[PDB]
Amino acid sequence: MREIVHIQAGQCGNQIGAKFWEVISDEHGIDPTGSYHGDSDLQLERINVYYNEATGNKYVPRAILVDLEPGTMDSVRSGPFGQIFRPDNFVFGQSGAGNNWAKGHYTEGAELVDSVLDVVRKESESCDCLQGFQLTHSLGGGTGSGMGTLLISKIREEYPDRIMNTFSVMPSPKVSDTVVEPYNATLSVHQLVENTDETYCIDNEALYDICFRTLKLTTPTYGDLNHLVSATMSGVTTCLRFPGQLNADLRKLAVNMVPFPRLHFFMPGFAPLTSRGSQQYRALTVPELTQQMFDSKNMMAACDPRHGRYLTVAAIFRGRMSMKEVDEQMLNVQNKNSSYFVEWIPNNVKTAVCDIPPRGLKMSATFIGNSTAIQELFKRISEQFTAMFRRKAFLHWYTGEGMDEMEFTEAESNMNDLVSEYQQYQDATAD
Amino acid sequence: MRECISIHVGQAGVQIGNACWELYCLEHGIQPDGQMPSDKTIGGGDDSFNTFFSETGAGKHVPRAVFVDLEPTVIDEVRTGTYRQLFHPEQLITGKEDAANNYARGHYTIGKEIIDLVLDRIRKLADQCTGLQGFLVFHSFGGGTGSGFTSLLMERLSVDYGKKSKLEFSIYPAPQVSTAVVEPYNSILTTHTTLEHSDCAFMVDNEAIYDICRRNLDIERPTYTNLNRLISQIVSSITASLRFDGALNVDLTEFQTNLVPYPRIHFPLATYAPVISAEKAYHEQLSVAEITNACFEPANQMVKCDPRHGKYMACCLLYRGDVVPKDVNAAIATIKTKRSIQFVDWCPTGFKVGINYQPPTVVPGGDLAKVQRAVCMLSNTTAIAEAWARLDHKFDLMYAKRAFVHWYVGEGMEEGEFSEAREDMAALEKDYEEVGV
Amino acid sequence: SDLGKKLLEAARAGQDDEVRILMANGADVNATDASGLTPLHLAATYGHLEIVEVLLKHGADVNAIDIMGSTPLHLAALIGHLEIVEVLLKHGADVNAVDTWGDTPLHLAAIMGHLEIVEVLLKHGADVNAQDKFGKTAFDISIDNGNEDLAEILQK
Ligand SMILES: Nc1nc2c(ncn2[C@@H]2O[C@H](COP(=O)(O)OP(=O)(O)OP(=O)(O)O)[C@@H](O)[C@H]2O)c(=O)[nH]1
Ligand SMILES: Nc1nc2c(ncn2[C@@H]2O[C@H](COP(=O)(O)OP(=O)(O)O)[C@@H](O)[C@H]2O)c(=O)[nH]1
Ligand SMILES: [Mg+2]
Repeated sequence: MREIVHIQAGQCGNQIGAKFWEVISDEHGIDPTGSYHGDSDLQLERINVYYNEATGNKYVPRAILVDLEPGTMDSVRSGPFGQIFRPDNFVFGQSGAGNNWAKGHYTEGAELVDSVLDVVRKESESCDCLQGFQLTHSLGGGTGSGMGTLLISKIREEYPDRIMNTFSVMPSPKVSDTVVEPYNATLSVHQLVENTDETYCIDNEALYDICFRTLKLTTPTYGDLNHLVSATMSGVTTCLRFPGQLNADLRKLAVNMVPFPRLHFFMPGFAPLTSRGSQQYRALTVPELTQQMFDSKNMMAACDPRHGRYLTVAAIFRGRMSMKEVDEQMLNVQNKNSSYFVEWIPNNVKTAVCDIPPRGLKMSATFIGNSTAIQELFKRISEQFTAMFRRKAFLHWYTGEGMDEMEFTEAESNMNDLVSEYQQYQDATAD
Repeated sequence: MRECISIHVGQAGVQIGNACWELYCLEHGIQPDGQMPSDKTIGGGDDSFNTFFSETGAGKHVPRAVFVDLEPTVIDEVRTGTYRQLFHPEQLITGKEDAANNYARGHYTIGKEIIDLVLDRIRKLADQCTGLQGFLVFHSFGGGTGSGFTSLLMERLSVDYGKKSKLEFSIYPAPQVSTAVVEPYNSILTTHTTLEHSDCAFMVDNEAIYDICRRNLDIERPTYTNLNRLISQIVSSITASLRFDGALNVDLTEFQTNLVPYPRIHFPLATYAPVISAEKAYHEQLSVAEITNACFEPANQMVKCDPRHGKYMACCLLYRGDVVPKDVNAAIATIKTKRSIQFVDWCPTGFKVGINYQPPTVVPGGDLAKVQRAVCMLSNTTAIAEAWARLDHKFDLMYAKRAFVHWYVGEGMEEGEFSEAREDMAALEKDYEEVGV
Repeated sequence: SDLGKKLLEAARAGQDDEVRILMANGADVNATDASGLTPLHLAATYGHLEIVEVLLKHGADVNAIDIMGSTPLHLAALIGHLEIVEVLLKHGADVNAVDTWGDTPLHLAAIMGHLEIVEVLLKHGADVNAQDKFGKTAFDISIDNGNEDLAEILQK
């Protein structure tokens, strides 16, 4: 289990995907040139997981860039690390998706889907032992959502033995451009339930509320939100990119955090919260990080862990700190708060330590929770979907592209079936 | 020669294996490149250390050892470590994709891509043996390789070597160091499918070793290297009789005779004393009486349980160093004047004794002090059913909701195997209840 | 030559000039499609403000309901067309009209997070104790899904 193939689809997918490379690249000492100018060789021991080696002592991300709108490849190539992606791995159309899931899933995205698969096959046949795939996308748009779910399904059919893992941004009125997003997200969630092994729910509602109320940014920008997404994505993948034992590869993490196949939607969090460049702070200590890590205000999914029960939890501390300093605290959380961890999964909170901290901070902690409180996120989406669907608003947009009205009622029933499954295990007892 | 082949499976098995063979090499005066200047024989021989070491014409002593993992990370360290030149390079066998803490992957899907190669390599070792006794197998309970592949290997070794003995050293999981929540499942699954293929199995509770490292060696955060070294000195005490002249447990057959009255209840408890920190190099001698009495204090046990609340079926004392037999006999004499050690009706309520007068070896760079005398007590008591019960209770809680079961049925296993494995473990628990009045 | 169906679709599509022509030839301004929607319903759904306004100056029933009980204000408040919300209110839209799911315009504006439309509706006397047929008020909706911005606007 060595190589990971990263894919980014749509404007949100490619934007947050780019921020991911800019950040992990600097932790790994790779410059915009692919030349490694780092300061230690733990940055190299496991760099094959996300980078290919290009024979001139250069490093190339194992990344595929996809979007039906050509506008945003102009975008990414412009970025700080714009010119280190393989030009041949830019698969872009000219007609966009128009924020329409059906267009991305069925018509314009389906015309481009196997051009994308060709590049995935090229990447995968060069891997010694491919672990699986990592997709970054939005669920509220048309390309990231529609085509992204199509790509998941067809990648699944071609690589049934590998792990599929997604970083899915959920729509929110606080940040939204259109009212059709509950349609696109509800149609997307249906395919994520069936065809993904792990999904990180990065809720734009939570990202906005964090910037708006805790970091006191009057008008959050997309770049403000992505600063939080970049740090989360960097934290949750620390154990994949650095020598470790717990959660060391994509399948080992999945085996530990997913007790039931469909309940694989995680609620990520991260401490401390900084704003872009204002990060200089007092220090923070181990007891504080532990409690901020488990704090609702620190999650990037707009749900209260206190309103449900943890099925599994993964914690990643970063930086030079006392570890059993850490092991006293995270065992204290569990016994004082015994009622919020299910009794029928013993030892369901695992702790990892990585001595390499992120840029700008000497100590950090990342939270990965599989909580039954995640129902709140899907119930929020289900209510908006139903509100629109009951008045059948703008369904002509979807039917006109070759989709059926009963796929909407089916999506509605599958989201609600997911909701019911969580509440079933939230009330269950060891007995 | 009456050879013994050691097989190490999974990370825990491999890394414990490399600790042991390091220790063996020091006890037998073998150098990191295989050379032993203290050996008169030209390029071979029939000494007792030849049961564990083959000999080549250049005077190179080669472990009769196999290292197997389904990913290369750990075994790659053996290939490049201090003892890179000691082992048969073809006996270091790896895949590329591990079992992801999934018994079903280790025993059914991933494990069976490499099982036939593993057996052909063991055959090769067995074909260099004058009179192969059997195998010592190291593995963890909670790893997908440690549980699944190990169980698959034991089933195959039974078919191709029906005559030979098989001994287990199994790492019993502990939350302190546990990497996965499904370790209780894997523990039950392998125990069930392995029970009928193993003649005797020594469980090593990682929590017990963890506590000893903290309490006796004053180590804040025990590392695997810390636990391994301590474990490999307990393992050495148990295999010393096979590699040295002695009168107790001289071959694998005798392990069964002395420790296992009935085939199913074959998990002896090991207790080891003294464990003294290397910072106390000027500690005063502990007598035969004191280290013998320390073998009945729960703190020094390898598996957490209460022998005083159980009943003994067998007890063997393996002393090392400056140990006068008459002092041993008098130490036992007072031990049998303690009413809390009950024996079953149907067995001789005495203690078998062996003494190896070499002073115990400890690794340079370890955390243990050098001692003049040490003892490893191997006792088959019914108290060890408490350890199975702890695992069974965890198994029951998760399997009640079928948590994580899909991972297993998706990798070649039938769901019915859970319940039958748990029924076999329920039958084992009542096996212990029936033996213990 | 019935112009009702073509007035409906011109209003849906935002064809402001065709809207004026068709009314000039006697097109039924309160024509209904199969579901009971009127041109004003469809202009309000799709954000066609000037077609909303013109229909209101030529006899459109601002409080017409389709078979599901939806009024133009419902859909404008659901889709988030603030200017159209206020035009409809100045022409006497029933701010507390109830559809067949028990929803009022405030409920729909609350679900979809149209906070400015929430405030406009409140200033025009939206009933904060109006329950949907699950017994939920607009405030219950903001508590249940943790919308702190919406909850603060509703307690004022
Ligand atoms: N004493 C000791 N225990 C270990 C060591 N390494 C791992 N363990 C324990 O063994 C269990 C995990 O199983 P592993 O051996 O690591 O897994 P594996 O056998 O390689 O099989 P895979 O799941 O495919 O990797 C846990 O209980 C760990 O605490 C070690 O070096 N020494
Ligand atoms: N966090 C974040 N969300 C985004 C970004 N760009 C678009 N979105 C969100 O994604 C949705 C729009 O989907 P989009 O990616 O633009 O359409 P697509 O190109 O078809 O995938 C809305 O919910 C937006 O809030 C971004 O840069 N960051
Ligand atoms: Mg392993």
